[PDB]
Amino acid sequence: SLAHTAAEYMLSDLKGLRLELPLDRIVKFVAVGSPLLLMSLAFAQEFSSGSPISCFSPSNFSIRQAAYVDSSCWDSLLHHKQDQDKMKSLWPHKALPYSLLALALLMYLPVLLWQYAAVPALSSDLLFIISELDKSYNRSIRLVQHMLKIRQKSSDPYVFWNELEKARKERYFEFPLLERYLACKQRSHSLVATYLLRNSLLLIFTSATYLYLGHFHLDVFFQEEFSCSIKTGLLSDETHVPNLITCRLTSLSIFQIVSLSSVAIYTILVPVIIYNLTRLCRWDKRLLSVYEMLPAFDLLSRKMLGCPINDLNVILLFLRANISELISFSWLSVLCVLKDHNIDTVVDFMTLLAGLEP
Amino acid sequence: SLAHTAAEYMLSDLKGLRLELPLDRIVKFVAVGSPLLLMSLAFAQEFSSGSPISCFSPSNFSIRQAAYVDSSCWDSLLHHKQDQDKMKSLWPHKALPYSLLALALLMYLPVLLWQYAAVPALSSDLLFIISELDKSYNRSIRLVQHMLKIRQKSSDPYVFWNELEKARKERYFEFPLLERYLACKQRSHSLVATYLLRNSLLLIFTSATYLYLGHFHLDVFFQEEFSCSIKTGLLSDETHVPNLITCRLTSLSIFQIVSLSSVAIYTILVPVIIYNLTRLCRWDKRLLSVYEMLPAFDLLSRKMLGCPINDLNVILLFLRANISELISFSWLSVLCVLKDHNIDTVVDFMTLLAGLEP
Amino acid sequence: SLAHTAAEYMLSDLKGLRLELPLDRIVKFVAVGSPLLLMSLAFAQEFSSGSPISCFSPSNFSIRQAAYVDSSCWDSLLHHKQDQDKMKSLWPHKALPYSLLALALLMYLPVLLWQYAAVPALSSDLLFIISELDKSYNRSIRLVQHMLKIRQKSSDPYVFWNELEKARKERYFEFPLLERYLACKQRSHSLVATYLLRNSLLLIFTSATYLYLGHFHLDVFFQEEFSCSIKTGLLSDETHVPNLITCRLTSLSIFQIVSLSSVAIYTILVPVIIYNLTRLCRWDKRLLSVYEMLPAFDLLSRKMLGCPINDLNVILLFLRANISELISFSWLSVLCVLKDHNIDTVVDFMTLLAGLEP
Amino acid sequence: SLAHTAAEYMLSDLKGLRLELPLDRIVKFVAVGSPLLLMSLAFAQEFSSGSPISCFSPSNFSIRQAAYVDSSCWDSLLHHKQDQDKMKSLWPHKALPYSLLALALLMYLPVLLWQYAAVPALSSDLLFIISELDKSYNRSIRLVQHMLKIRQKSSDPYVFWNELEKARKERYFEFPLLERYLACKQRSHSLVATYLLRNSLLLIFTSATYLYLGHFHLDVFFQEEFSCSIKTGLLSDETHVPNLITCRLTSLSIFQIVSLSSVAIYTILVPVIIYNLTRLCRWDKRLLSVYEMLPAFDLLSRKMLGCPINDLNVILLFLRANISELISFSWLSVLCVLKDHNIDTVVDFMTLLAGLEP
Amino acid sequence: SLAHTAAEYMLSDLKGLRLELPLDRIVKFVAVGSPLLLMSLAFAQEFSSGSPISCFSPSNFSIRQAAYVDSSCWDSLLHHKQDQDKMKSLWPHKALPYSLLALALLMYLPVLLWQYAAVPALSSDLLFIISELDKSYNRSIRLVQHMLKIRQKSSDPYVFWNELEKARKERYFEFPLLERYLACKQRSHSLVATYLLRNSLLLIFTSATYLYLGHFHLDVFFQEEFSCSIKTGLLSDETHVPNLITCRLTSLSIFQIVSLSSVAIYTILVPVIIYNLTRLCRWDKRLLSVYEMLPAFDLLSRKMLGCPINDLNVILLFLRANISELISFSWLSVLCVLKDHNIDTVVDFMTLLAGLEP
Repeated sequence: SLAHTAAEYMLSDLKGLRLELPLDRIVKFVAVGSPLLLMSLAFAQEFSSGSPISCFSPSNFSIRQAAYVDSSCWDSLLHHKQDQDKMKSLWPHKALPYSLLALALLMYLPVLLWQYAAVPALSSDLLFIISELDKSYNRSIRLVQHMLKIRQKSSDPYVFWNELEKARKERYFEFPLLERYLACKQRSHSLVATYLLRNSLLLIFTSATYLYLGHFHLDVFFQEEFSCSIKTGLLSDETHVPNLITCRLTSLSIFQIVSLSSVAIYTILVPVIIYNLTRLCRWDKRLLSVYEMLPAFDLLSRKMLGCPINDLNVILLFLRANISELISFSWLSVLCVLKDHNIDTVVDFMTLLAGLEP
Repeated sequence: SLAHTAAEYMLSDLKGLRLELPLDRIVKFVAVGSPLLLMSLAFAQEFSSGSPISCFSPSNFSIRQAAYVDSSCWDSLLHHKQDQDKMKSLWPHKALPYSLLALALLMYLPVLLWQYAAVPALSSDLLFIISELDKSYNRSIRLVQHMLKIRQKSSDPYVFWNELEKARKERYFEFPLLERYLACKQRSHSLVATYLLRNSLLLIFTSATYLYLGHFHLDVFFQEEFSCSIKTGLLSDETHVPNLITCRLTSLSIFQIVSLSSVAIYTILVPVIIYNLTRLCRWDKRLLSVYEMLPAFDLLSRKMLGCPINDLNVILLFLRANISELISFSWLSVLCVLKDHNIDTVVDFMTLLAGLEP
Repeated sequence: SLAHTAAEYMLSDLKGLRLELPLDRIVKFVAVGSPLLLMSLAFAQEFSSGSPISCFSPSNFSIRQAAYVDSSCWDSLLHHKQDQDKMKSLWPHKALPYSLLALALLMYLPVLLWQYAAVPALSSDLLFIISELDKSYNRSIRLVQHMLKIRQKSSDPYVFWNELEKARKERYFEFPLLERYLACKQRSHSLVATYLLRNSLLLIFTSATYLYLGHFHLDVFFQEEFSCSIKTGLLSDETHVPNLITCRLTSLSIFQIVSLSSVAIYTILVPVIIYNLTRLCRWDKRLLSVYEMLPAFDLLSRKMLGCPINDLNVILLFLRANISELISFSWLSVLCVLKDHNIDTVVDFMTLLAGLEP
Repeated sequence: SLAHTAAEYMLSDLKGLRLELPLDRIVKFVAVGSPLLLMSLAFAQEFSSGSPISCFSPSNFSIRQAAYVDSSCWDSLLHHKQDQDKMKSLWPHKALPYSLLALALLMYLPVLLWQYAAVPALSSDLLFIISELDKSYNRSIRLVQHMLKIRQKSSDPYVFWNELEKARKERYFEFPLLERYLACKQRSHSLVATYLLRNSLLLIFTSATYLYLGHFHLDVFFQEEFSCSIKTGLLSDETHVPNLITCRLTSLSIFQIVSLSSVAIYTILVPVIIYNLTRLCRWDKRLLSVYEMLPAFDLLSRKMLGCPINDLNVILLFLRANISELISFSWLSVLCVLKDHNIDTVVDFMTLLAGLEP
Repeated sequence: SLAHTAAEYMLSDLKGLRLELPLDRIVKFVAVGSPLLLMSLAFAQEFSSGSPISCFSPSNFSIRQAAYVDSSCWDSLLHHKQDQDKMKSLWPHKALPYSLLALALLMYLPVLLWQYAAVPALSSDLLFIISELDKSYNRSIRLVQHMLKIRQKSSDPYVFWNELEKARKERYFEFPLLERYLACKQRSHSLVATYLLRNSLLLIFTSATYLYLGHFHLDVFFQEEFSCSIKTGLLSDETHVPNLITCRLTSLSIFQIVSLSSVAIYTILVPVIIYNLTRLCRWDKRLLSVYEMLPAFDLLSRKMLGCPINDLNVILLFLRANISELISFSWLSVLCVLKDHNIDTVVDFMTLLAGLEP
């Protein structure tokens, strides 16, 4: 089947960066491979259909004449009802595999759009910001370790409340380039639009699938028998039956099961995309408490104001997923004992200096 | 068959950590691959079914008419019993492969939940704790070897009973960061809930399988013949039999064997998951005797009090499985001659110093 | 099928250079693999045709005589209409796979032409220009860093407005070979012609496909029945039917669907190639503002005059796609905070010196 | 067939240790792969069965009626003997492949039990003991080479009979940790039980196979013809034969040959497992003569007393198989010229010092 | 089919040298793989022939008798025309795949001849000449850089017109071995004959293909019906038809299409080989202007006189294709600004010294 090769080529799982969130990957997998799995199950493996149509031809007919009768009604699915002559067609039965392949191809467009229009710029931003952030370790322990060593040599105001301004507001404790980079990227609105487009396309395609199933299916759903006509052409001047009644659709059960599964999977999938869309509607301040003390990480939490729909929100969203790679997968994560500014001033008297690598 | 590919993709057997216990791996294997094996055996290989239904049509019928009769009763499995007209359906015979595939997919959900919601945090905790514990070797032999060297130079109270406090309660013999990490992690209850959910989902799915087999099977279990109707539509105005009696289900034996195997395997599997759940209901103190003397390992055995349902219990459970990697796969394991505090005070007069690497 | 192997061999995705733009790659993929996919779908997988023709032979005929009748009409598709004796042929039905393969082979010619007649010279140009451009980093920060260090030691005209000529017009700040290379290559018109030929060939082939579909198809499009003759030779002296009426074409639906898909895909593809052609009709000056200050990059923006149809335009087009490799994927890209010469004179007081690697 | 994949996955042939004896590997191979080979031969390759049942239906019957008769008797194997109405079933003919697969799966349980419950502890023991034993080379040639160098400088009692106590009972010639390890593991009885269970399970499964073949086979062994009934249901009110006599089992020869091969292979296999069990009933003292002189190897031969059913016996059994890896695959093995304590005292005057590496 | 394996084995695309020109590779590909592709298309994939002959046997005949009639006429293709008894044979229909395979094998002979009789000597010459030529870089910039450094220190005749003879005619500026090698190789005529043979063989084989198609085809081209005889032997004394008229050739369309494609492809291919032959009829002096100034490259352009049919012509032809490998893929190619000896004397005042690697 073409489903196996289609799943092999498309939907197949810099140099270290994570440019896709896990939930987006799960959504893409279950939205692209599901129609391929349905197509593979419906027209291969278990249910060897043989012919999808059976005909009750007269016993006078030969084998080849019966084959002609049953071969010319599969490609001309028309119920010649006696109710004038409203010849209802049953084309979805013939078109189902085409529709499944088309849906599988359609669901892959937002992935390509994201990969082509948003990955490179986001990768550049992530690389620059990570390279600037990894310099923040030896700037609070290799620079502010002469804070407690001096603390024991004096008492109160001029040893721990008048030195946090002469040292924090110092040249080696400042990141002027990164602050400007973040301020400029907060104004931008380019990469935030690709996210919204990528989610809205999936919503629109789900709506189109619902419309297709509700308009074309759900009408020929309990119909398994139709009467055709053979003498509608050059065979009209022949002595045989004008209505070859009772052609039976053999694969109606597969039709119904595929339709129901297609409805259920996308109904389950709908709220996840809405949650993904709403992820960008708020400023995430879960760990802002520990960020505002570190030198470089203070700028990340400083610029959380106004409308949260910006490029900075997307950059932060993709940065928290990469902040656990190998080097920030350290003291930063180990700083879980510092979440319990009066008490906060004295609580860090042990942890920061004891978190050193050696 | 799709069973081979499904087993190839799913259920297919950081950088050194063991994040899954062997019993969980065995349970997952025998709970996911068993329905796939049943599906592969039932509808391939040995028993080439051909058609799952046979019909005794009149000899007047042609070959194509007999094919029509036997093709229109497989998709319309309805026993037209004379007992009004309670047309009992035999749909499980047609739905069995669907059900097996659905069960195989359903049993894979807890694995994904564990891999997505609990693996990263547990990996971080394990990495930090292992890195902190590996420093405990050169802190009891490279720090307390001037304990027996001094012991021979003096006698009793001030050489082996008044020095175990000036040296044990010393700066280089203390781990203040790890103690706080463990104290804070004992309060947490986040990673303990994923374990319980992962086991309870398997229990619930087993219960659902029992309900499905007891309600839909076990009724059509000894029934192998049914009488159908063909003149229930456009063929009603025709001169042939109005009850095509004795349609025989050819694959009844496979049905029965698959049902019995499905019952037996999960009945055997049930108590293992309960044992896995109850593993977390107690404080495991098997080797606490040897832990309480080592500097860093004393903290692990100190915090064993109160309710055992914590994050510390899960972390300890996963730590004992990794404590035999390559470096703790040493003296710690070799300390099996120290399990036989009066006698304990003097028993270690040989082993600890003789366990040195050179 | 041959479609799978054809897609495997052709259309299968120095040492670092990008010699093909992403849009060209997408166009080539969707223009070459689409007929192969149509051929694979139409004559394999889902629709097992069997025989593409059915015949209603008399019941007196044997099985072998009926096979003879239906086999001698597939290779002699001629409608013996009674309207003199205008025997209309239906050869496109027989020729469709041949035509699809021919179209797939035809669409691959411009790719070969570009790969054989334009890749090596462009690669040489790109290598030389990139090697010359990578020397521009340590010529504005390692050469003009004694510009602000001197700026604080003096005031105005002779420290920042009379030194930008004694240093910019200096031997170490000049690239005389690269300027001559660019001036000579602006006059050339060789590699610019291959681009135009590569696009025009695709346009011409699309026009030919439209002509083929409009002349040969669209006439036999709703015709599914034709009456043939068998007694047109050595069988003329025999007692059987002189017009074997009602031969039916079984695969008419596949014919129609393939024709419609072929029309739609190329109609969608047409404007992209026109956009690619018009990309070369203008001087792209998006980032010329930041180019004119850097030493080596000033020459690239200086030579933007006159007719834009040159070799320099193509070289620049392929250079902007490679300017983000690993080393220019640096300060150059990070210089996004310098896009907001009065203000421009003083705005760069921070960024250029702060963009240093250490 | 599933036999090929089953043999590929299971039964498929630290970092240097040998944790399985060759005889155990041979037994496992010939006990697991033999039923798989029988299944592959019986139901594939050479003997293409087609249908395992043939029926002599009346000539009045149609093709489909004959197919119905022969299809409804394979799933209802019941001999309607006239001798009341003892309908003997012939279900083993239908169940043979299931039984072969079940036996192949059953024979794999002891392998899993050994791999899961005994391999890690034995690996730890072997690693520690090998690391301790590899230190014994430079302790009898690099420590007792000042024994013959001094021997030529003196005469008799105080040069070769009064120095073998001041040097053998010396600190550098003692292994106090390994002696305690061996003394403690001689008391243990944990890993010795897994060996016995692994062998007893194979014996029990062989007994079960014998019971199965003697009870269910050997009764339907020379029976190839049975008379069935079709009018035992909804077909009872029909005019045709009430006893469709002479259904013939086509594959009786394969049945007999498979049964005989299954009997013979396991009958041949039985004594090997008994020999493996009895291997642990004695203290192996084949090379104890040369062990008792080497410093570290003296402890291995010292602790051979009392009941031989211990953990030390299993450890020694697995140690002799690994004592020829690369480094003990040396002088130890080359010491075959020292097997011919009066003569023994003087015989080693050449070999030990001449066995040096340079 | 054997076509796939034949294309896999033959026609499948030192250590750096290019011993085949691109046009020769294209010609070989399109001349060898084209008959293989035609054979694959004609007798596989799309057009499943079944039987290439159909017979209109009398209805009295059985199925086996009709099979006998149609099986004994495929191997005895003889038209028993009534026009004496000129039994025309139609053997090309039966021989077409043999002929295609033979043509594919025949077209591969010149490739083998070139690979066996000309590749090694040409490789040796190319290696020696390239190794001698790569020494020419540090002999005009590392040897004649004291030409402009001295030029500024003097004026005219004895600084730039009397020093170009004392330095150019110097020992370190001479290549006496390479000149003798080229002078000797210009006299040789061995490797030039293999080129001519390789092209003439292809021309002769194309002529043979034309003769074969014009003599054996083109006569049985519109003939699709022939009358055979069966009573031409032991069946002559039987009561049935003496002329089994109207045997029909089913695959006539494939015959015609294959013949036309074979004609067209080789007609298109003919002029390319003539162009390849005429490539050696002239001295290529496109870049001789820049060659005559470089020390070692002067000898290459000096020896261009007399008849151009030599070994030197072939060596130069294969040398220009390799002159862009990695090291001559440098200044030599970059010297494109020096093509615009009065002006030539002064034009090189910039480029040669500025083309240095650092």
